[PDB]
Amino acid sequence: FDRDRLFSVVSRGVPEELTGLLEYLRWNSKYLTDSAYTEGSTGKTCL
Repeated sequence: FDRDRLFSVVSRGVPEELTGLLEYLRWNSKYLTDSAYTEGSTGKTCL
């Protein structure tokens, strides 16, 4: 469903707010290694 590979398509194209991102699936792995570090493919800050 919410693949972590999708980073430039979830909200970087259209200005809107949606849930189901980051910790939607495999929350343990994200907490272990993807704690705000894999966002934007480890770079390309969205803010």
